[PDB]
Amino acid sequence: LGKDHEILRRRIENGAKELWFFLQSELKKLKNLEGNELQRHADEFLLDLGHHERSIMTDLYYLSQTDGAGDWREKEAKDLTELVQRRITYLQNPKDCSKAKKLVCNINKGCGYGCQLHHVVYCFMIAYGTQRTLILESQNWRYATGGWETVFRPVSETCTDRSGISTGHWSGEVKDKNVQVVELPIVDSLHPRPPYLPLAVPEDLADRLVRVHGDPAVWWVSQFVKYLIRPQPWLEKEIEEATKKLGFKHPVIGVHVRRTDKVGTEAAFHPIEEYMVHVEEHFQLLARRMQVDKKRVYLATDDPSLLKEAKTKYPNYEFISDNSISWSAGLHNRYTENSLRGVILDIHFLSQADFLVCTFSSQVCRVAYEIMQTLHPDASANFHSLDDIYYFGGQNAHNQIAIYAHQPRTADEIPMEPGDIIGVAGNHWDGYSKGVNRKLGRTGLYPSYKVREKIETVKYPTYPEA
Amino acid sequence: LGKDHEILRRRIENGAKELWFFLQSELKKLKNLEGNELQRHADEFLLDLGHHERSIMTDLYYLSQTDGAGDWREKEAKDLTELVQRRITYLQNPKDCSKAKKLVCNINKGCGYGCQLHHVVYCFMIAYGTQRTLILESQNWRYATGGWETVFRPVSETCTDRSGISTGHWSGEVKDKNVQVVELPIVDSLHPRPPYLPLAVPEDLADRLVRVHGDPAVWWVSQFVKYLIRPQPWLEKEIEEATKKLGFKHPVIGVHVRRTDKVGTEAAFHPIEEYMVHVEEHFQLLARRMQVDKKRVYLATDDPSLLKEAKTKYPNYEFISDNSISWSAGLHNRYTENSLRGVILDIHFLSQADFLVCTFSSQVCRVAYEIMQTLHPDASANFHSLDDIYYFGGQNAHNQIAIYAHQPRTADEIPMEPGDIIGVAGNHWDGYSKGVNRKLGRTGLYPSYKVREKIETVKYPTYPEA
Ligand SMILES: *[C@@H]1O[C@H](CO)[C@@H](O[C@@H]2O[C@H](CO)[C@@H](O[C@@H]3O[C@H](CO[C@H]4O[C@H](CO)[C@@H](O)[C@H](O)[C@@H]4O[C@@H]4O[C@H](CO)[C@@H](O)[C@H](O)[C@H]4NC(C)=O)[C@@H](O)[C@H](O[C@H]4O[C@H](CO)[C@@H](O[C@@H]5O[C@H](CO)[C@@H](O)[C@H](O)[C@H]5NC(C)=O)[C@H](O)[C@@H]4O[C@@H]4O[C@H](CO)[C@@H](O)[C@H](O)[C@H]4NC(C)=O)[C@@H]3O)[C@H](O)[C@H]2NC(C)=O)[C@H](O)[C@H]1NC(C)=O
Ligand SMILES: *[C@@H]1O[C@H](CO)[C@@H](O[C@@H]2O[C@H](CO)[C@@H](O[C@@H]3O[C@H](CO[C@H]4O[C@H](CO)[C@@H](O)[C@H](O)[C@@H]4O[C@@H]4O[C@H](CO)[C@@H](O)[C@H](O)[C@H]4NC(C)=O)[C@@H](O)[C@H](O[C@H]4O[C@H](CO)[C@@H](O[C@@H]5O[C@H](CO)[C@@H](O)[C@H](O)[C@H]5NC(C)=O)[C@H](O)[C@@H]4O[C@@H]4O[C@H](CO)[C@@H](O)[C@H](O)[C@H]4NC(C)=O)[C@@H]3O)[C@H](O)[C@H]2NC(C)=O)[C@H](O)[C@H]1NC(C)=O
Ligand SMILES: Nc1nc2c(ncn2[C@@H]2O[C@H](COP(=O)(O)OP(=O)(O)O)[C@@H](O)[C@H]2O)c(=O)[nH]1
Ligand SMILES: Nc1nc2c(ncn2[C@@H]2O[C@H](COP(=O)(O)OP(=O)(O)O)[C@@H](O)[C@H]2O)c(=O)[nH]1
Ligand SMILES: [Cl-]
Ligand SMILES: [Cl-]
Ligand SMILES: [Cl-]
Ligand SMILES: [Cl-]
Ligand SMILES: [Cl-]
Ligand SMILES: [Cl-]
Ligand SMILES: [Cl-]
Ligand SMILES: [Cl-]
Ligand SMILES: [Cl-]
Ligand SMILES: [Cl-]
Ligand SMILES: [Cl-]
Ligand SMILES: [Cl-]
Ligand SMILES: [Cl-]
Repeated sequence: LGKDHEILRRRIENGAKELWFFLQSELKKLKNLEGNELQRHADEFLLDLGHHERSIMTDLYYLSQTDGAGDWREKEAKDLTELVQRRITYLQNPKDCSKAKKLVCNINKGCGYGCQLHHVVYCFMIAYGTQRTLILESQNWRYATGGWETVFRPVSETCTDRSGISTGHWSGEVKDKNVQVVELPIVDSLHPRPPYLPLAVPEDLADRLVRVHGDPAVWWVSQFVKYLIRPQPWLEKEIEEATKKLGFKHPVIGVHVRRTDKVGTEAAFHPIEEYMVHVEEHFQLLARRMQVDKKRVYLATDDPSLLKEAKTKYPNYEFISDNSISWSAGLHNRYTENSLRGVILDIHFLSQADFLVCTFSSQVCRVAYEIMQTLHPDASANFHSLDDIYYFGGQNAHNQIAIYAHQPRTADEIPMEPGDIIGVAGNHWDGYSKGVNRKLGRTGLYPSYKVREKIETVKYPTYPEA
Repeated sequence: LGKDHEILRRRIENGAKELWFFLQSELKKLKNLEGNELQRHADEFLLDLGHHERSIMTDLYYLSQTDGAGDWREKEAKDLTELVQRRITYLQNPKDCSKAKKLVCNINKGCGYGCQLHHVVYCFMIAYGTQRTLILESQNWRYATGGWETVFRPVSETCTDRSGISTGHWSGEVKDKNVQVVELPIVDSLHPRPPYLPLAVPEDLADRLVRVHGDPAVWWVSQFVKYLIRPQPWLEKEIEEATKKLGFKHPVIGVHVRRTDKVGTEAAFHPIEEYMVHVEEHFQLLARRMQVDKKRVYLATDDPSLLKEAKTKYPNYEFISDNSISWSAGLHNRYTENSLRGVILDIHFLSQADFLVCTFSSQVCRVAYEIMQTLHPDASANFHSLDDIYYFGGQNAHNQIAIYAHQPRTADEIPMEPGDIIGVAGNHWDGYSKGVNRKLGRTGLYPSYKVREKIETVKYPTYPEA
């Protein structure tokens, strides 16, 4: 038993004890206040609580690294990623391409870059589940009509040709067992749905994944994102060079302010301050554990006016941004190679930051977060997102299990019993989530701490030949 | 690296994260309320916060046990105490008692039983440090003119006689190096002071103790209490008998309400309710982890009126008490053998409880708390005390170290910089403590979480011969 482990655990315990003593002390005081004195005092309370909370959180972090837990998790995360990448590659490069089973995916989904990247990921996962080599057709890709190889390495070295002795539009893994080439539709109209979808992870990796990663769902998705966006030689140079021209050095917090056409239709408008509170709050967290010389925010946005506004409102922050990329993402010029390379770099630097603040309603941010999973052992927690929790457009039902019972205080809350299964609609980031208790078919709010994430598994192939 | 360990660590992180989301949300709501509506809501807040916090504490308890941490901690705590007991016994039992170095301690200090026991502990500790066998003179003991052996086995089987070729009153370990038998005075007039006092622990055990125990000072003191209170056969039988007759079964929470003469001069009067909140809060905690069939409180008091009052106010709690022991402790009849038997038994059952609630200003509670240390691996946190932090009457300076800087918000607070040394006067159990910042010599309040306990060591002998 390790001595730092025990000292840390004991300080995390006592930190909560003093936080609770303090909570009681100051709430009893607040009950007897009014007006300006109540607001002054409640605001000071929150300041003090913030620093308290950040000290507990910092101690928990150290606990996560002590006793070589840091070394081990990294080692084990590396071995897992190498294994899945070895299996994906093995699958993607059959010896005999004319005689290989194939899954044909077409990149031209009527949406944006991240929505399309995710369509190729969803295709890729099903190809991995069905043991079919992925044939990505990318001619006339609206962003770069040259095709996928304009920016990224092709998904296969040996098998890029979609030909075979029998081809058919998908109809089930059972029905298609002897169709050589299967054309796969977008998840929005897939029928029947195979088991090889998010957020389920492979049965065979699941135990190892839970030991290491806080959200094995995102980790599994990220494995295909990683392989896909393997970059062309010139793109690797463009990214490396742009890293130099921009002042991009860690410690940096990545921020994605998505506006333009998303507002109103798929997500809300959020002011810059709504993002920057988490940025400052999480620089404060970082500063408790390392030296923070200047507070750098990498700012990815499609509002070109934002950069000037942000710099004036936050004069202590160095803002790293490529405002001309921001202009390139405006709609009049959005679907062009110049813009595509723009969003690929913005997403890159987002994924590379130490922490991410954004809206998970955007496919752009979600990909940044997915790519982030591949650059650390467990980067599952590295975001204070503003609206949706994580999801994979097309996933199966996202379920939780209640672990503590809850009795509804108002009519807007649902009751929970331990074991009850709750499908979550979202987290409100106020201590409550919204969801349906499937047992009683009632929808409402429940205290977010009272549920446990239900990890789902699938019997995927294990490709032992790699 | 362990899987239950990692799931647990992440839920403590996530549970604390949701607690902060909740704290921010509901405090912002409170800022805009008035009077009765503010009070309704603030009280509901506190109710919810309690259960949130108790869930975090429960996961922290479980983390304390996973990966066999529990099993190992017990074994190591067992090995330590067996070693210290083997060393004390060796010292107390020379082969030639006529030629042994001896330290003469006199039990009849002008105070009560616990204060006298603690005087004998201080003598024992100094005798251990100087390698002198403890000769405990106890005739005319105010509690039992029969002597120490009225209740307890003698502190030595071979060496109980105080004779030697040179005897003298203490004058320092260096000056007395060749006086065979040294008479030790009460700590109140010990001069010079030797290094062998609380709250310092032996140099060689300090690393092993910190791996195991949350308050190594108490663990070291309890080691001597343990050796001291080995009871005579009738008393051992009396304890077993009273255990059956009172119906003492775990889960039981010990409560010690000290009143009579202690009020006004040495401590405050506290209503039964001030104790019973911590009792319920902690049965609520226990109930989160085990079955609580009946809520048992063991009640030690010198107020014989309390038992009837308590039973009436708390009709859900089974009160295990010996009201006549409460009567035997009354002022007019306190210093007799039957009374001494009362307090010894009251202290026994207190130490035996799953948790202790009391005033540490009373030596009676402190002795129970010290004895409690020898019945569990780390039982240092098993109290929600009502005034003083733990201390040993006569001790050296109790120092903490500031670990996070603090700037004083009002005039009652002291400033701290990390590394600053804080002499602690006590904890207010409201999130603040009182103390002196020695570097700048200022006295005041500081947030209790911003300090770290300063463990002090002393080079004690190691008695290789056992
Ligand atoms: C055409 O273009 C687009 C690309 O731009 C292509 O991409 C698709 O675009 C949409 C929009 O982004 C994506 O839909 C989103 O899905 C989110 C995930 O939903 C699934 O999982 C959820 C939890 O993680 C769970 O809540 C859902 O039940 C759902 O899970 C489904 O479950 C089934 C089993 O039960 C499975 O079999 C299904 O497969 C599975 N479904 C999916 C999608 O896989 C979802 O959370 C998100 O909803 C939020 O945002 C909605 C706005 O789009 C909002 O709608 C508003 O609702 C309110 C009241 O309900 C109403 O007053 C208002 O007027 C509505 N606004 C509009 C315009 O509809 C939702 O209510 C919901 O709100 C969120 O609520 C939570 C909790 O309160 C908050 O924490 C949060 O703040 C809040 N979010 C926001 C920002 O408002 C949304 O539906 C889709 O995933 C994506 N698809 C793909 C495949 O990538 C599209 O594919 C292109 N089409 C074609 C033909 O190619
Ligand atoms: C006669 O019989 C008695 C048996 O009872 C024998 O035993 C002695 O009994 C007394 C009282 O029962 C014990 O006194 C207590 O000492 C506690 C420890 O003091 C040491 O450690 C402190 C930090 O923990 C440190 O700050 C102290 O100065 C001291 O540390 C010293 O350090 C020195 C180096 O600088 C060393 O060289 C010394 O060796 C070492 N000294 C000692 C004493 O060991 C102490 O915590 C405790 O103080 C609290 O309780 C007081 C009441 O007893 C309370 O008094 C009030 O003071 C305010 C202003 O200060 C005054 O206006 C008011 O009138 C007083 N009110 C009352 C109720 O009387 C103190 O304020 C203090 O308050 C505590 O404050 C914190 C935070 O503010 C709260 O969390 C807490 O609730 C609160 N406590 C209470 C109960 O209110 C007390 O002084 C004594 O230790 C013990 N000595 C021994 C050696 O056994 C005695 O031996 C017999 N004598 C003879 C002739 O045989
Ligand atoms: N370079 C850049 N482009 C963006 C940004 N936000 C949106 N875009 C552009 O808008 C498209 C958004 O489409 P999509 O990937 O489907 O994400 P979503 O509409 O926000 O859910 C991206 O592919 C980019 O062309 C940004 O922050 N930086
Ligand atoms: N049996 C019994 N005796 C008590 C109790 N509380 C106080 N006394 C008596 O009062 C004495 C108080 O002396 P002491 O040990 O110095 O404790 P203190 O005065 O509270 O610090 C005890 O030793 C007992 O004689 C109690 O709960 N049970
Ligand atoms: Cl092959
Ligand atoms: Cl299928
Ligand atoms: Cl760097
Ligand atoms: Cl600023
Ligand atoms: Cl499960
Ligand atoms: Cl399956
Ligand atoms: Cl395990
Ligand atoms: Cl040992
Ligand atoms: Cl000897
Ligand atoms: Cl007397
Ligand atoms: Cl000395
Ligand atoms: Cl006997
Ligand atoms: Cl029992």
